[PDB]
Amino acid sequence: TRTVFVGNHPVQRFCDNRIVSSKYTLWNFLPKNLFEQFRRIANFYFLIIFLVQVTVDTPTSPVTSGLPLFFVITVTAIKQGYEDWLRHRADNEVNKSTVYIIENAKRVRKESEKIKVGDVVEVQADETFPCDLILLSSCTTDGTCYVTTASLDGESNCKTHYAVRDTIALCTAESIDTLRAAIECEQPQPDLYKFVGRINIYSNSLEAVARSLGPENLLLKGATLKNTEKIYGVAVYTGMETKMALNYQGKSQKRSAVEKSINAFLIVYLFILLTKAAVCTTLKYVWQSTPYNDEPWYNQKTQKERETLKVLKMFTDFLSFMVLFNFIIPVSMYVTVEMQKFLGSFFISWDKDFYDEEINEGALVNTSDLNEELGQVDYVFTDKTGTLTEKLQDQAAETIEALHAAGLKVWVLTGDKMETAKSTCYACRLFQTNTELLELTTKTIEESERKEDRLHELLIEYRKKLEHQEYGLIIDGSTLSLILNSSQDSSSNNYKSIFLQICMKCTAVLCCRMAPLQKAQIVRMVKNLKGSPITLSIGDGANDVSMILESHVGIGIKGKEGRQAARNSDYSVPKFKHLKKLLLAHGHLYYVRIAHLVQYFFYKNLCFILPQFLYQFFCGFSQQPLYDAAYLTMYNICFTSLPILAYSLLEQHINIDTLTSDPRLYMKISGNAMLQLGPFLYWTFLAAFEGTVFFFGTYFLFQTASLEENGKVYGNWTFGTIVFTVLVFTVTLKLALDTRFWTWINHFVIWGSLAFYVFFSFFWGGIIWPFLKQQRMYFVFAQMLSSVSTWLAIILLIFISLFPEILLIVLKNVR
Amino acid sequence: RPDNTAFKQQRLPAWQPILTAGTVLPIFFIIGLIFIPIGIGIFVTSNNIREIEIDYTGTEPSSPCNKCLSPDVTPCFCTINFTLEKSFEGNVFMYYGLSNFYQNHRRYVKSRDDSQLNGDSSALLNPSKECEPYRRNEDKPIAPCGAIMNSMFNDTLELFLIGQDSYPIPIALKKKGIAWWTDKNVKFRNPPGGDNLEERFKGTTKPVNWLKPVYMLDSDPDNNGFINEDFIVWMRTAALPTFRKLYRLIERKSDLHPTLPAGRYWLNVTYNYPVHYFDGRKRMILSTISWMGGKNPFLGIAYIAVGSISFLLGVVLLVINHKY
Ligand SMILES: CCCCCCCCCCCCCCCCCC(=O)OC[C@H](COP(=O)(O)OC[C@H](N)C(=O)O)OC(=O)CCCCCCCCCCCCCCCCC
Ligand SMILES: *[C@@H]1O[C@H](CO)[C@@H](O)[C@H](O)[C@H]1NC(C)=O
Ligand SMILES: *[C@@H]1O[C@H](CO)[C@@H](O)[C@H](O)[C@H]1NC(C)=O
Ligand code: ALF
Ligand SMILES: [Mg+2]
Repeated sequence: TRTVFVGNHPVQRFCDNRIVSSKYTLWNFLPKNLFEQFRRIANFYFLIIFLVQVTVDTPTSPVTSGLPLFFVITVTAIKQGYEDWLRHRADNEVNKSTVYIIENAKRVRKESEKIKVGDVVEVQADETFPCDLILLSSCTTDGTCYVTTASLDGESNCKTHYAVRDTIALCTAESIDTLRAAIECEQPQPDLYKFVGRINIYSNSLEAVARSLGPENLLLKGATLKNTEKIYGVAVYTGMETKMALNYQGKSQKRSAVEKSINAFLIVYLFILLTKAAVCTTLKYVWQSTPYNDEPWYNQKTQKERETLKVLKMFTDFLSFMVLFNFIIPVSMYVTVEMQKFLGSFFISWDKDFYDEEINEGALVNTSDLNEELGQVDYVFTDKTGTLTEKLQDQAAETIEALHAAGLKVWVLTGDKMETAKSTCYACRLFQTNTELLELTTKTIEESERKEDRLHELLIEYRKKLEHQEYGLIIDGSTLSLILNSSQDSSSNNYKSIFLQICMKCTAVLCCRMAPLQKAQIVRMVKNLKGSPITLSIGDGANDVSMILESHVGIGIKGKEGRQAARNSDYSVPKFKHLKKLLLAHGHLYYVRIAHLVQYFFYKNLCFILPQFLYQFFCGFSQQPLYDAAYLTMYNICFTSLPILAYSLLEQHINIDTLTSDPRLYMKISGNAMLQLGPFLYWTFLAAFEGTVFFFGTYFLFQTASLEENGKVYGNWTFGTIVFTVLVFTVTLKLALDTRFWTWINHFVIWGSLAFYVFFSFFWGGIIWPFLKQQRMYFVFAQMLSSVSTWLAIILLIFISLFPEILLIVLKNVR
Repeated sequence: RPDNTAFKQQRLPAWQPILTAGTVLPIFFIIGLIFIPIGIGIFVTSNNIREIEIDYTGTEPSSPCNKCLSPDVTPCFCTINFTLEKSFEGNVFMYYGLSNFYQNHRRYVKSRDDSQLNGDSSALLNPSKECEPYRRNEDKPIAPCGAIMNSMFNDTLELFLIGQDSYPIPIALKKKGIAWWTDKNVKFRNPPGGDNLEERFKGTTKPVNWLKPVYMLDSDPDNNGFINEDFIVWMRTAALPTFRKLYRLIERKSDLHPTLPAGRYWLNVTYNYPVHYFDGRKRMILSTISWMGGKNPFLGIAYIAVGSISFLLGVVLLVINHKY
C-alpha cells in the first residue's frame, strides 16, 4: 500500500533507479577480500605456519613458506577483482543512459539513474523502458501499445496493453496541467503477472472516478516498445524494486567437489600432524626425565637453555615439531592446481569442434574453476525457445538421447505457454507415444485445496505402487507459485517433499509460463535433496541468468537474442549439440587429471615425511632433520614437481575418440569415486607402508660396521642420502607405472627428473663453493655410490616398495 | 582457420602401453630366478668373514678393568686375555665401538665450524656462534671449537701376540689411511701462515678436555694438525646411538702365512675415556672384510625372502589363471 502522485504536485521514502550488481567497492575491496580469503582453514594454517617459522625456528627457510602463500593470495585476489570490475562496467552501461522527462512543461533530458517516482516519462519507438511505467495515453487513439518482452519471458510475441480511459486524450497537449491523480498500488512482488491497484484521477473542479488497475496497465521494465511512435507513462517502481530487478538473486560463489575433498583431506592431515607432534613432544619430555640423558658431559646447555622457563619450553618444542613435520600438507599443491586450472582451460577455446561458421566465433571460458565440475553433472535444465529450437536444431534429439544414455535427467524450463511448449517436447523425443502425462496445470486447479487432494491421488495411490518411463510431469508456473509459497499452512505432510518425490521419480518434467526467479527456485530446490546432486543449466536469453547463476555450472549459448547470458555464464558454446562433446570428454579428462594429481600430491609428501618422524626415536627426540636442508628445500620444487604437472595437463586415460563415441563411460565417475574413502585409504596405507619400508630397510642395512672394500664407516648424511635416493626413485617409478598415455613430453620430464637429480647430487657434492657455514655434504653422494652393497640394497628396496602396486596391477586383470 | 596443431587439439602421437597379466607373468619368474642366486651368493659370502668383539668397559667385579672404573690421579692400565680359534687370512681392520652414545643429537651435531677447519684465516681467530659453550676459554678462542671436536675418543690400544714361549711379541699397527681421502685432502686443511706449525696457532688455545695442543698430536707434520686421521674419523657423525669407528690397519705379511695366526693374545689398554657416567659401553672389534664389506646376513636373507615370495606368487597365479 503506497501512494504516488502523478506529477508530485499535492492535490518520498523510495529509492532512485540505481541498479548495483557488484559486491566490492573501490576502496573497501582489499580488507573485504582478505577477510573473505583468510577465513578458510587452509589459508589460516599456512599463515600460522609461516609466522611460527619466522618467530621461533625453521629447518630450511621462511621464504619457501612465505612466497607461495603470497602467490596464491594474489592470484585469487586478481581474479575476484577483475570479475567484479567487469560487473561494475556492465552496471555502468545500464545506468548512465538517456531518458526524456517532462519535468516542467518542457522535454527535460536527465540521466537514467536519476529517476524519481511520480514523473511522467516519454519513450520513443524501439526504446527500452527505464522503469515500471503505468500507461497514461498514446499518440494514436484506442489507448493501445505493442510491447514485446524479449528480456522477461524469452519470446518475442507482440503483447498488448490498454491505457487509462479517462486519460487517453492527453497527447502532448497540456499533459502537465497539474494533473490531479493518486496511484494507489500494491507493494512490489515477483509474481510478474498479478497487479492490484486504483487511480484517483480528479477533474477541473472535483471528481472521484476510480478505475481498477490490473496487469494490462503495468508497463514492465526491460521490455522494448514496438509499432508505436510515442507513449506516456508514470514511474511507480524505480530500482531494486522493479519486477525485473527483483528476479536477480545475485551470485554467491561456486566451489567444486574436488575442492571440497581437498579441504576434507587437509582437515584429516591436520589431525595426523597434531597427533605426531604431541606424541613426539610427550616422548621427548618423558625421555629427558633421566638426569644423564640430558647434558651427559659431552654436550651441555649454554646456560640459556637451562635458564629458559620450563613451561615455555614444552610449547616451543611443540611448535618446533609442528614446523618440522608441517611438510605433509604441501603448499605446492595449491600453487600447482592454480597453474593447472589456468593452463588447461585453453584446450576448450583451442578445440576446433566448438566452431560455427555462421557466427564466425568459437567457444569461450569465463572461469577456470569448474573444469573438474564439468565431469560430474547429474541434472540438466534446458530452455525451450532459442536453445532447443531455432524447428529443432541440428542434433537436438540425438544430443538428448546421448545425455539420457549417460544417466542424466533432462528437464525443460521455459516461459512459453503449454500449448506450444508441449509440442516441442513431443518432438525432442523427450515425450514418447506410450507415456502417461502427469499434468498439474492451472486448467485443473480452479480453487486452493484441490491441489492437496490431487498430489495425494497422483503420488500415494497412483505411482509408487507400480513402468519407469510412462509417467512424465507437466506443471505450470501458477500452480508452482502456490506449491512453493503456500506450503507452510500444514506441516504433517510437506507440500515441497510430496512434490519433490513425484518430480524425482518421473522421467522428465516440463514447466511452462515461468518467471526468471522461479527457475532458480526449482534449481535450488533440486540442489538440497538427499545429499548434493550436481546441476547444470543452459540458456541463451536474459531471463535465464537467474538459473545460470544458481546452478553449479552455467553454460550460455551465444545466440541471436544477445550476449547477456553469454557473459554471465561460466562457459559458452555457440550451439546446443556442442554440450555432448563439452561434458562427455573434457569434463571426464579434467576430473581424472585433477583427482589423480591431488591423490599423488598427498601420498608423495606423506611418504616423504614418515621416515623423518620414525627417525626421532633413534636420536634424543632433538628434532634433528634426517635429510639435508638443500634436499628438504629441493624435494618439492624440481625433483618431483614437473612429472605430475605434465601428467595432469595431457593424459588420455581413455582416448577421446572412444570417449565421445561411447556415452556409457560417463557413469564410471558419477559419484566422485576417484576421491572416495576407499581410494583415500589405499593411497594413505601405501604411503605409510613405503615410508616404514625405506627407514627400516636402511636401518637394518646400517648395522654392518663397514660397507666398502677399504673398511671405512659412514656418517648420518649418507644415511639420509640413501633414504632420499630410495624415496625419489620409488615416488618417480610409481607415477611412471601409473602413466597410460606416454608422449614425448612425458618421456622428457619423467626421465629428466631422475637424470637431473643424479647430476645435481654429483654437482652439489664435490665442490667447495664456499659461501655456506658448513660443508656436510661435500662428497656424501659420490662416496655413497662406491659400494656394491649400497647399490644392491637400493635396487632391492625400489622393488620391495613397489611390490603392492605390481601385485594389484596383476590382480586387476582377472576376475 | 583454427590452428590444427596436434598439441592444441590434444592429438599428440603416443605409445599407450597396455600391460596385462599374460604379458607381465614371466617377469614374476625372471625376477625370482635372478634374485635367488644373488641372495645365496651374498649370504654365503657373509658367512666366511671372521670377527671378534671384546667388551672391556668393566662395571663387573669379575672383570680385570673393575680397578679402572674410578681412578683419581693414577693413569689406569688394563690387560684382557682372549683366544682366537680360526686364524684371520684376509685384511684386518681394528675398530672401537661405543654404546648409548648419541652422536646424532641436534644440539651436538651442529656444534662445529666447518669453515675454520678448512683453514680460513678469518674464522681461525674468531669461531662461529654455533659451537658454544666451547667458543672461548680463558678469553682465548679454542682452535677446534665445539663438543663434536672437544669430546674425542682418546684411548690407546696395543695388541700383543704370545708365541710358543711366554715372551709376547708386538704387532705393528699403521695409523695412515683410515679416513676418507676426499675429506682428508680437501675438506680438512691447515692454516697457510708460515712453515712451522706451532706458530700458526697463536691467538688460539687447546680445548678444555685436551691434554696437549692440537699442533702436537703426531711428530710427522703430515698428520700433525687438522689432518690427523683419528681426529678426522671422529669428526664424522655416527647416525646411531651404537656405532663403530676405524682405529688401525693390520697389513699382510710378505710370506703366505696368515696375518693373525690362532692363539692367545694380550690387550694392554689405557683407560682414559669415561663412559660409565651415562651407562655406556666400550669394545674393540677385530674383523676382516670382503668385496661387500662387513658381516651382515640381512641382505642375503632379504634377497632370498623376496625371490621366494615372488616365485611362489607367480606360480600360484599361473596355476590360477589356467582356468581359461
Ligand atoms: C591469474 C591466473 C594465474 C595462475 C597461474 C598462472 C601462471 C603462474 C606461474 C607461477 C610460477 C610459480 C609460482 C611461484 C610460487 C611458488 C614459490 C616457491 O618457491 O614456493 C616454494 C614451495 C615450497 O613448498 P614445499 O617445498 O611444498 O613445502 C612448503 C612447506 N610449508 C615448508 O615448510 O616449506 O615450492 C613450490 O610451491 C613449488 C613450486 C611450483 C612447482 C612447479 C615448479 C616446477 C619447475 C621445476 C624447476 C626446475 C626443473 C628441473 C627438473 C628437470 C626435469 C626435466
Ligand atoms: C680423554 O678424554 C676424556 C673426555 O673428555 C677426558 O675426560 C680425559 O681427561 C682425556 N684423557 C687425557 C686427555 O689424557
Ligand atoms: C701393557 O700391559 C702388559 C701387561 O702386564 C705389560 O706387560 C706391558 O709392558 C704393557 N705395555 C705398556 C707399553 O705399558
Ligand atoms: F525462451 Al525462454 F524461458 F521461453 F528462455
Ligand atoms: Mg530470451
